[PDB]
Amino acid sequence: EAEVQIDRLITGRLQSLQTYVTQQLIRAAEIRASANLAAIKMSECVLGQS
Amino acid sequence: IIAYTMSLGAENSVAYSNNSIAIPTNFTISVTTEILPVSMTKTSVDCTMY
Amino acid sequence: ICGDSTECSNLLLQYGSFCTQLNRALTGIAVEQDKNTQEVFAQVKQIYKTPPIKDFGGFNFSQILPDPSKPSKRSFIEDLLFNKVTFNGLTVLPPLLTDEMIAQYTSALLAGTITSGWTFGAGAALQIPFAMQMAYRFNGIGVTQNVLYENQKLIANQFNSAIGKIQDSL
Amino acid sequence: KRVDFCGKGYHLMSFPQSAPHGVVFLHVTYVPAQEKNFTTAPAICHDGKAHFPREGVFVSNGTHWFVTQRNFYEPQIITTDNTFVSGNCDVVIGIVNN
Ligand SMILES: *[C@@H]1O[C@H](CO)[C@@H](O[C@@H]2O[C@H](CO)[C@@H](O)[C@H](O)[C@H]2NC(C)=O)[C@H](O)[C@H]1NC(C)=O
Ligand SMILES: *[C@@H]1O[C@H](CO)[C@@H](O[C@@H]2O[C@H](CO)[C@@H](O)[C@H](O)[C@H]2NC(C)=O)[C@H](O)[C@H]1NC(C)=O
Ligand SMILES: *[C@@H]1O[C@H](CO)[C@@H](O[C@@H]2O[C@H](CO)[C@@H](O)[C@H](O)[C@H]2NC(C)=O)[C@H](O)[C@H]1NC(C)=O
Ligand SMILES: *[C@@H]1O[C@H](CO)[C@@H](O[C@@H]2O[C@H](CO)[C@@H](O)[C@H](O)[C@H]2NC(C)=O)[C@H](O)[C@H]1NC(C)=O
Ligand SMILES: *[C@@H]1O[C@H](CO)[C@@H](O[C@@H]2O[C@H](CO)[C@@H](O)[C@H](O)[C@H]2NC(C)=O)[C@H](O)[C@H]1NC(C)=O
Ligand SMILES: *[C@@H]1O[C@H](CO)[C@@H](O)[C@H](O)[C@H]1NC(C)=O
Repeated sequence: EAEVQIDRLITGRLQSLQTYVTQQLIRAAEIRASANLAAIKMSECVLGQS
Repeated sequence: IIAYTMSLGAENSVAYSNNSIAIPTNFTISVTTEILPVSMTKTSVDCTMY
Repeated sequence: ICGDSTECSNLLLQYGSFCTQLNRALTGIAVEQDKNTQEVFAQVKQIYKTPPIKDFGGFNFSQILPDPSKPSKRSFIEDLLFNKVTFNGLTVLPPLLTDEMIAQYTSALLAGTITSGWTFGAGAALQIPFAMQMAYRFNGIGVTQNVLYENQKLIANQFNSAIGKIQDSL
Repeated sequence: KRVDFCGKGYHLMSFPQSAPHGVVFLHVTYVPAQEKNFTTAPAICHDGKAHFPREGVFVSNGTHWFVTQRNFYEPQIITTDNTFVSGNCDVVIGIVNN
């Protein structure tokens, strides 16, 4: 039954890790959108009059 | 194999004054590329068969 | 997951390649971050510097240009911004571009736009006295350039007061 | 007109081409070259009045003064038809007699 308990721990921690990764992916998408906006702003307002 | 410190680029000090300007006298025309994905392969996966 | 245990590792073996798949995404994220910073800041080909003597028609950029006194060579406003803001198998990797390099990019951009104008974003930087750059920038938004030359002192004082006010507010 | 949106330089036109799962643009841009050095001045006094250029900028090669378009060297004599007047030459910082 030690392997059964280990199995419980393993699946729980797997779920937690996968959730963490998915949240990271969503947040990365948000940050990338913001960075693209920043690059556009800095190429259109700093390097020339808008 | 060598390891070094990244070089941000060249180093020039533009000759600023208060009564001097620079005006171009010739031009060139450049053709450049830009590649953008617009689509990816449509794929279907059955539940029961898989 | 296993915390340095053998039997746990053997049990985890029969789950297939979950961990390769997981760790393949974090790498994409990190590469994405480095690309983000590079494409935001590395907009210039060269690195410009400002002349020692600074007579920009009365405008005063001392609060914005970097201060050689501090080791980081960051300007006063950047210093305020930096001051204000606040394992178990996890690792934090350092960013590729150190803060000093980022400051150097910002200084290059700002010196170029002070001296050249917009011309350094298209071809090679062309110097232009700062007053008759603001004249072009008024001419851009409709107001004739006569206004700037006839109200230079007031405009400069207003700009300096605004920059001091933003300094205090921050 | 927005800077660096398509092509690094001053935009002229673009051409599309297809690619297996995307598009490829060929941007045609104009880039200046072969700079030079000149002496400038924001306005010109004349009979007390202060002339400014309609479109262009004042330059000098050392002995004479000219008005040119900004993005391409092409000197022209300064006439009353390419300049306009506003006030007298007593408040501008940098007028030059001509
Ligand atoms: C502007 O640049 C062009 C391109 O370099 C110059 O044209 C060249 O002139 C040389 C000298 O006669 C030729 O050997 C090249 O073959 C020309 N290039 C092309 C693409 O034809 C042109 O002379 C320059 N303009 C001025 C006023 O100097
Ligand atoms: C630009 O503004 C700064 C203010 O930040 C001026 O620096 C002050 O200069 C006076 C005398 O020159 C000193 O008494 C102050 O202590 C300085 N302030 C600081 C915060 O150092 C600077 O002089 C201005 N530039 C010019 C050309 O006058
Ligand atoms: C500045 O440009 C002017 C305009 O061309 C030059 O004046 C002419 O110079 C040529 C050179 O042989 C003479 O043949 C002309 O007679 C001059 N014009 C007049 C109205 O006399 C002048 O030489 C140039 N100076 C410099 C230092 O470049
Ligand atoms: C451009 O900068 C020079 C830098 O010297 C200015 O020359 C000074 O002009 C004032 C008044 O005209 C004199 O009192 C100084 O003695 C001059 N400096 C020197 C070293 O002699 C010039 O006035 C500036 N011109 C413009 C249009 O900004
Ligand atoms: C432009 O010309 C005017 C008049 O021709 C000059 O104004 C005179 O300058 C002298 C010398 O400074 C003064 O003594 C006179 O009082 C000024 N006024 C008059 C009505 O003569 C002016 O100095 C010239 N500009 C330059 C830069 O020399
Ligand atoms: C203008 O003159 C300065 C000083 O002599 C020089 O450094 C600069 O390179 C010159 N401009 C050009 C375009 O060569």
